[PDB]
Amino acid sequence: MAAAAVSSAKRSLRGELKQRLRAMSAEERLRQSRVLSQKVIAHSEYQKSKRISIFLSMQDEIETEEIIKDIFQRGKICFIPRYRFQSNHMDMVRIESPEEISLLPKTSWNIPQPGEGDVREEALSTGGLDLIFMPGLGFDKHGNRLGRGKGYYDAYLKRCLQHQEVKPYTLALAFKEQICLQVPVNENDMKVDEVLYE
Ligand SMILES: [Mg+2]
Ligand SMILES: [Mg+2]
Ligand SMILES: [Mg+2]
Ligand SMILES: [Mg+2]
Ligand SMILES: [Mg+2]
Ligand SMILES: [Mg+2]
Ligand SMILES: [Mg+2]
Ligand SMILES: [Mg+2]
Ligand SMILES: [Mg+2]
Ligand SMILES: [Mg+2]
Ligand SMILES: [Mg+2]
Ligand SMILES: [Mg+2]
Ligand code: NI
Ligand code: NI
Ligand code: NI
Repeated sequence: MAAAAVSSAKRSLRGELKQRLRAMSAEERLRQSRVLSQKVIAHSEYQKSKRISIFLSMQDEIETEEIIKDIFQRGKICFIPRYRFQSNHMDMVRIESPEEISLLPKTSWNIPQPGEGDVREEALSTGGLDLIFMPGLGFDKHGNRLGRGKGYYDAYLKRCLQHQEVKPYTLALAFKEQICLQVPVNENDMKVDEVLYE
């Protein structure tokens, strides 16, 4: 019953967060995205990181395009999510340029990811990750994260705590609108090291 009461709060907050996000102008999204991009490029953990995981942005997410360009300009090794829609399973798969993203097939969420027969280098098979940019519907200032309900990123973060002597740095990119007072969590949810916004 306590488990269910947590899920209910998470579900209620998602709907509340999604309404706010849907109500944002396209040009305001692009604006905070530009503010976060510049903040990320200045960020010391980003500048030091050599192997990176970043997400490809949905319409209700901070746009990562300018970050991805910077990543490749600085010769960083770039990995992106490849979701296995059957379960809460994802890997991080290597892409070799920003332009490759444009030719990839898309999922039912209209997000690019290498297809089923496209054999990719997975981050955890070649040394893990220094830095993971974390998407999500909401974050609080304690680093608690509210995902979309599937727990892909919670599960993946636990996997990185195998393989890696030193865990990845986890950097969430959030609209000011996604910043919450209290994000409902259970013992299974994974905090992020830092939430960027403004
Ligand atoms: Mg690092
Ligand atoms: Mg956007
Ligand atoms: Mg699938
Ligand atoms: Mg992997
Ligand atoms: Mg390739
Ligand atoms: Mg496509
Ligand atoms: Mg996984
Ligand atoms: Mg709140
Ligand atoms: Mg979570
Ligand atoms: Mg937590
Ligand atoms: Mg923090
Ligand atoms: Mg701030
Ligand atoms: Ni897999
Ligand atoms: Ni190659
Ligand atoms: Ni608090």
